[PDB]
Amino acid sequence: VWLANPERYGQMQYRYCGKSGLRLPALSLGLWHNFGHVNALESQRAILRKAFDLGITHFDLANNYGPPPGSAEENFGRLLREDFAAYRDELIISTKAGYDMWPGPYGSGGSRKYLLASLDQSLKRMGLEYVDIFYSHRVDENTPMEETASALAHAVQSGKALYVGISSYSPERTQKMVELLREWKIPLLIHQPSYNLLNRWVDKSGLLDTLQNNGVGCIAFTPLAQGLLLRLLNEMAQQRGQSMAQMALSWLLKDDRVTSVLIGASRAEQLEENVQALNNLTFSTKELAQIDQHIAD
Amino acid sequence: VWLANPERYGQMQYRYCGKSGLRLPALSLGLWHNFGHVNALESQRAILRKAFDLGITHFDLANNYGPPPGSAEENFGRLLREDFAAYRDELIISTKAGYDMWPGPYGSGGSRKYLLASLDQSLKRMGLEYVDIFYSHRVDENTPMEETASALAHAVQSGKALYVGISSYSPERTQKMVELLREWKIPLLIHQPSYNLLNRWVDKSGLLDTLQNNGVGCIAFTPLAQGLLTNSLRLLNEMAQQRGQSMAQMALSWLLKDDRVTSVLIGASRAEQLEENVQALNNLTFSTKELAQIDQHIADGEL
Amino acid sequence: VWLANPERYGQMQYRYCGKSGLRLPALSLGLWHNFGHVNALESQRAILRKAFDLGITHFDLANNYGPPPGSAEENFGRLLREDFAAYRDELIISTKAGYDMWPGPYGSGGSRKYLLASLDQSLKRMGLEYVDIFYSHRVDENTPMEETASALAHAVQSGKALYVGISSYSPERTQKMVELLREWKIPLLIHQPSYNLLNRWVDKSGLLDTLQNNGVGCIAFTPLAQGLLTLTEANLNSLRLLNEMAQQRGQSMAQMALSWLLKDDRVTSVLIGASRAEQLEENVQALNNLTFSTKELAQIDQHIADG
Amino acid sequence: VWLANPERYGQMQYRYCGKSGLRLPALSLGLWHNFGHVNALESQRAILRKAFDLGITHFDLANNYGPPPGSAEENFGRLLREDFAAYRDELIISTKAGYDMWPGPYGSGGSRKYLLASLDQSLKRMGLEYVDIFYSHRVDENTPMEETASALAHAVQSGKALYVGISSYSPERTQKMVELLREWKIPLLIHQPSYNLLNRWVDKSGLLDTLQNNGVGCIAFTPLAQGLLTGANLNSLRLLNEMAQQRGQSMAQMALSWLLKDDRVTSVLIGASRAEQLEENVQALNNLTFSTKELAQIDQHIADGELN
Amino acid sequence: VWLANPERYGQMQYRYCGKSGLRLPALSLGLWHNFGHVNALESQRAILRKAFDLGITHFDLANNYGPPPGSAEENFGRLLREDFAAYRDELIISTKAGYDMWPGPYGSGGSRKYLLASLDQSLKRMGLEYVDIFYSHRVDENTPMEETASALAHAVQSGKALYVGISSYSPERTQKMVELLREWKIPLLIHQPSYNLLNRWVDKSGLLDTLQNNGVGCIAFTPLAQGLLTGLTEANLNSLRLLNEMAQQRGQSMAQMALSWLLKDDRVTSVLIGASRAEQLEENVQALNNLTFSTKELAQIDQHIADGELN
Amino acid sequence: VWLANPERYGQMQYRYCGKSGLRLPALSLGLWHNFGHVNALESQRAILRKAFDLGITHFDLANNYGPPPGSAEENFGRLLREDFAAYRDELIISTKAGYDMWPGPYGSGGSRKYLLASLDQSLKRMGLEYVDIFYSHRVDENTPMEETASALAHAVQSGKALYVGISSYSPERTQKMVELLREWKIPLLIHQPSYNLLNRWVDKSGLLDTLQNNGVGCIAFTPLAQGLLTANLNSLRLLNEMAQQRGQSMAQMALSWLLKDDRVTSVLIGASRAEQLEENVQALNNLTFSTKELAQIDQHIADGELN
Repeated sequence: VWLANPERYGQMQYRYCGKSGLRLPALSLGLWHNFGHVNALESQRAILRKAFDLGITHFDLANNYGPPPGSAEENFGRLLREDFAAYRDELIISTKAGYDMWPGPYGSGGSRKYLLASLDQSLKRMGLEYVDIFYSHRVDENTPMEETASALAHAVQSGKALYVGISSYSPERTQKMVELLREWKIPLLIHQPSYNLLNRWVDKSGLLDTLQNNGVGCIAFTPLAQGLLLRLLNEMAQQRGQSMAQMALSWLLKDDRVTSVLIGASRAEQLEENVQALNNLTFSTKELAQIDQHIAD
Repeated sequence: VWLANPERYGQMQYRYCGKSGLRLPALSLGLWHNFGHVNALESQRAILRKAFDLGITHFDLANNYGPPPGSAEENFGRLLREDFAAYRDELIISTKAGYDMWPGPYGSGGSRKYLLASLDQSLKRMGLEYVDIFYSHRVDENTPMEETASALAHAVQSGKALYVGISSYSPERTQKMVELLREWKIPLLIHQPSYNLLNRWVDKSGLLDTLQNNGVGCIAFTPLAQGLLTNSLRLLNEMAQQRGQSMAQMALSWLLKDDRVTSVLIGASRAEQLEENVQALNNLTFSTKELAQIDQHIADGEL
Repeated sequence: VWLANPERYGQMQYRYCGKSGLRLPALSLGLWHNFGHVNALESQRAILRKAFDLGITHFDLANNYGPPPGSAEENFGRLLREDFAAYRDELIISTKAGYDMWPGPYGSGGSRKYLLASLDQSLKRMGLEYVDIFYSHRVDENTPMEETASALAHAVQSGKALYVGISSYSPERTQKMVELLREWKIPLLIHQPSYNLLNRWVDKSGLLDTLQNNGVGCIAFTPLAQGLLTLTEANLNSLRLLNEMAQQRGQSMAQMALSWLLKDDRVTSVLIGASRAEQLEENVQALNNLTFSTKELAQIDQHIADG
Repeated sequence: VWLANPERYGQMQYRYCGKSGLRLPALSLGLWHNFGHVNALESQRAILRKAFDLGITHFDLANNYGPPPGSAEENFGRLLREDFAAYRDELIISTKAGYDMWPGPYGSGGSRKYLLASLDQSLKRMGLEYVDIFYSHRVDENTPMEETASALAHAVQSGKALYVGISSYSPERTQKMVELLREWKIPLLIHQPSYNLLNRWVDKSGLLDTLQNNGVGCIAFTPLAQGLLTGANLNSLRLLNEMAQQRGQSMAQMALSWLLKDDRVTSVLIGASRAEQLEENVQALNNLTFSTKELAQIDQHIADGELN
Repeated sequence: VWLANPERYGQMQYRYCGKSGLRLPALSLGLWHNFGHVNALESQRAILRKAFDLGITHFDLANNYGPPPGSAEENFGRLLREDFAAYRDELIISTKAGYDMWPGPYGSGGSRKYLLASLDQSLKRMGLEYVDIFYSHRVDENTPMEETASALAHAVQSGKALYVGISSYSPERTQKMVELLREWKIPLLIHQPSYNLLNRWVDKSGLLDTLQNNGVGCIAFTPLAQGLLTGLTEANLNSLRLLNEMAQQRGQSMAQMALSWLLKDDRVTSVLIGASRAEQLEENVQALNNLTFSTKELAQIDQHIADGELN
Repeated sequence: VWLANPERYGQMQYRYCGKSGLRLPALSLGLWHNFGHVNALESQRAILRKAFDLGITHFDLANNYGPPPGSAEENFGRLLREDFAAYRDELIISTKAGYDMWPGPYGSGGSRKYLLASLDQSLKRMGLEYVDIFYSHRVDENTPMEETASALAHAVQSGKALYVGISSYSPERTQKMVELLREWKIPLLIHQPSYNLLNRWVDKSGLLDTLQNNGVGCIAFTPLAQGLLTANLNSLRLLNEMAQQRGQSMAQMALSWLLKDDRVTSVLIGASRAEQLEENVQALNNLTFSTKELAQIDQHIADGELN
């Protein structure tokens, strides 16, 4: 029997996701790695408990997370049922479908067959009635976006997803998806792109403006560039009373354009450091220019 | 085994809720207080039985009613299943989500998350398939109304709420909510404002006109100003006495004086308190003189 | 174990219900009487089996049928489950809500509360997932039609009713209800008015035109004027003359009265009742002679006028 | 316990079904024959296993398939549950309602009563929550298309069909059905017409243009003309068989290849009474190209032998 | 919603059933007739409500009661569920298997097949988890008693019957049934013989002593001789008239005397009355107002039965 | 919907199974062959309907019947649910465990593991709460009989089998099994040995006396010697002539012979199509054999070395 920390909501900053009423924590936990059947459940248990104790109320999954595929969802579902029975309504749980999950022509992409069948498998694996957010995980150029949007819409209407999002869509396709979902009176909630100090396709392409103009939120995937977050950038971090990682997360969160950043963990202690990034979210024009200069150099 | 009074529909006055075909009793029972786990179930049982025996067919709950939060809904659900199995379809049951219910950022406000997760908790706690009326309990300035209205719409479409209402919304926001719900072919049924002799924001702001112009009903919350309507207060009590009424009765009769108010929400800690409040129906007429003197005493006492 | 007559679909005439694809039998069985807890179940059983054996595939109920109220539905549900498990998809089952069913302000009328709660009770009493036709049983002047039409719509969308109908609505209200149901992309299927030789409000008011112009079907309630078509001396004299006309046509009074309603494509079906199985055979023979001459029609009207 | 061939997706060609994202195998298995209670379940089992092992992911049923009616669905449901529990989401399963299924006025046609009741019976017989494609099996002149389309729409909304199709509708009726289904924000997925070398109403009537212009797919029913395209009239059939041989194909293979010659046909519906028949038909994919000359000579032999 | 009369337990006499702790009402309602699908449910409803309002807590069914067979149980199950939800644990419900119920060689008799399949059908029809009493309805000479007794035992062990009884078994077979049931640690609760003023095989055969000696109860079936003991050779008619006069001298109707006679001593646990309408029950319960008979009376009753050849 | 022949109980003879109250039909249908997944369900359906129409109320299965193993039980279960929902309680259904069913050391023999798990599989395959008779299908010399008897006992107590039997047990083991079951207050119901005109081990070994003395029934397996009873040739010809003199086919005489006295409760016939049943049940028309006839049958078997 497990009692969550009563102060869990005291430090975490929460941000409204676009124009919606849903507040995500500034740091969200992704289950991309470390939650498969190759990892011991006890490590996983400790991570989830700690995350929630730090006020991280958002846990981001996908059908194919593991390895093997589906195992993150299964393990999460088990821990949910053992430790979080009394807390599910305090959690925002996402899953996704779009990458290779199972073999053959219905196990990948953006068809209504794949998306609705996969959502059903995801719900079964996790032991849920609905996910809070269901995503199309990537663009499928061979499925009309009408079909994808309409599958997402069915997910909402049937009560299997409270809200929907998209991941790794260009600005043009994001804009079309906003429009198609509006034909069903569904606002696109959120976009999940890969975005970090070293990879600014999001700024450069104008995706952040498309998101803001449509009131869609943004949650940054691989905010630490998969480990890379040179010596000079670390010195700048130290001058701010931050580790490199903390500065990198603080940088994404410096302004209201990013809703949240997706961190990962293989053990509980790694989470504490990352949430401290909230202690210092301000950057001077000078600092920003010097950061850009070191990256260019 | 409990048999409800067969004359229960003989004395209560029922009023159409706005333009709708749903008739609320002129007095409705709110479970704001006295239905928590801090109160004995047997007292609670007597109150519900009596309420229904007097023709009060409407019972108004909210997720956070208790204490502790949710307990009113749990206790109501238990009494419903023991004493009202055969009578549920004679009852109008409401609940609501908007105030602090559970901790964290999804436990409060007007988001689709909170409202739909709360309606599910409420339905479970009460052992119901659906509520007759589901409310947004208050304005959330940080949630777009589109999201709130659309959560309410989902509740109706999925068969979890027969009708929907709002509580403590300004005339402007009420008007927008009527419009947004109309986009889903759902008429807003009812508005629940706090309204009593001492608190007329409802008249002054023009909310009653907005309601009437949109065919939305109105049910007064805290019609007795939380006890105050049980020097200027003494004078008002004297006016009540001249009418053959307690202060409480006059205060209820005043809200019901005209067709603008659909119902008033009374509470009770014991059965006998209900009979007195329903007598307010015996004298619902006020002269222009009486109304002017009531207002004058409120001015003079700075109430 | 009970095996329906394999020739059951060989004689009955079926008519498309307005512009819809649903065919009703020209005679349907109403459970208004004789199916309550005051009547023996075995008599009930024999009636239903016989009705279906004659090709009558439509059974028309209402929440308050009995007595006591609900009992027709309960009994029907029981007989459905014992004798008709394999035949339910060959039946059209209707129920209704609108008259006094249970006490208090939610037990009557046309509110969403009453209609949806009552459909649920009806489905539970009858042991069904859905009825084929759900009706608003009468006009409620105090409920906006928007609310009633929208309850009917919910019934269809939620899978509790395949189709919807109304009963005893004026031509104007019928027309509005068609329009409101069209806002939900639902066509009104059928109207059930009281209509027989002696009661032509339906013709006179222009309800039949409204129905035809909107492609809504029509099913005649009390087609035998509650017995009269089976009181002063002038009344009795005219009834005797009508009976003689029936005889000249090789028909009983009842048969002529049913044939008359069915003489043209304006009436989809007529609602017969029965307290015993043998009463059904005679009524379905009405189909043998559905033609009336201009002269015959004029003489019928004349005897009704004279009496 | 049965493990499907791991190379099953290596040889089969899949085609996008109209403008949709759903890819059907170029060859699909129809259960029109050989899956009734008159046929032994073991033969049936072998056929389904082999079909899937060859990459045929689409199995096409209808309420009345058997004999007796409903039995193909029952038998398929039983095999699905024994051999395909782990594979259902790799399958596209269709059924249909429109021909005579059960007696009386609700057991046939295009009414909402018939279609929704029949879909429920089909789902129960097959042990499924939903079919991937639900069809109206043919035109009913006496039911307004609004009613039919709206039943199909309910099927999708209620989660009993992922997609919907029609079978043996004229171009005009197909076009109207596309429009009516679009009022519910449902795109028509697919049209199933009877089409083969000897029966070209599809080409002649312009149905193929209607389909393409609306992004609807096409799956050819009776692609082998119920045997005639397998090994005066007889003289022309012999000459067509010789053309097949010159292409390194059996008659059957050429007949299937011909339907698949261009991107207009999404799939062809083959049948089988035993497993070995399937292998030959999928080899049709080895040669899908026809010259203008070849096409003209095929047509000529058909004209000369009056094979229309 | 239906509230049973709160005074229902004030007037009825209850008697311990043999040596057991189960008290049956002196008058029990049998559903042999008037509870079939050939009778209106509303009449049935009124009878049950009234019966219980009079303190009659025991309702005696059989698989084949109707007509048609099974319909009493079905109708009873419906009324139980509508009007007696809150009261089931205040009722003793019996059913039975032994006469022709369904066709073929398993639909009759005393075999384990028939009895256990029938009990399951009876429970399903009535919507019950268990009956309070399950009976073998009659002797089957072709089934060994070991088999019948063991089926009854299974019924108890499996929780489908609280207690078991037999109907219309001779004293010898009753005695063997007591012994066989004792091998399973089950006491035979009750015996249901046909017994009334005109049919005394029970007394004559010594069944009542076998019952008493084994602590088994006794409930009389057809206590009114199917109408004869209420309102044919001359001798018959004359004697029946004289018996009616004796009833009148006691301030009783014939029916009441007939019931009072069976209940005259502690040997008979209960008598099984029937009813086609609610008012018939009240009169029968008044029998309890006069249960005493003098030796002289008993002799004069016997004499009139002898003189009128009423056996 | 299928209505069984109402005269089904008019011709069949039923016999009490030993000292028990259970009456088996004189001919029972074994599902050893023709009910596997290799056979068409429609043929199977016809056979079961016809059997029951002829008053054959007993259907004898085993876990391994098919092929493939289990399929007879699955097919039977499906036909039971479609055509016999109303008739289950008019049927006696047996299954068995003892031969090779599934691989490994728990898939064969007489252990408690194998027997109880198999009964659970058989019940699941057939869609039943219980079988009427559960058999140990053969002797297992390596399981103590105490274990086997106790598994059978558990089957009865837990309500999964109404009665129990054994198949192909010697008289001495049969006797021990009667004793072991008696320790649980369970009477052995029935023994199923192979027995026919050509194979009399049952008589010779004294099994029929052991059965009778313990009140256990007997049901003959392979009563037609797997076809042979439909030098050697010369004797078979003479036996056929004797059959003809009796107005019987060879098969009929062979079945009539087994049934000639009260020693045999029933015989197990099989069918690949419905018409084969009618002939076999006619064997009941002539169940009497003179001493002379019996002596001549024995003589022809001796002369032809048909043992």
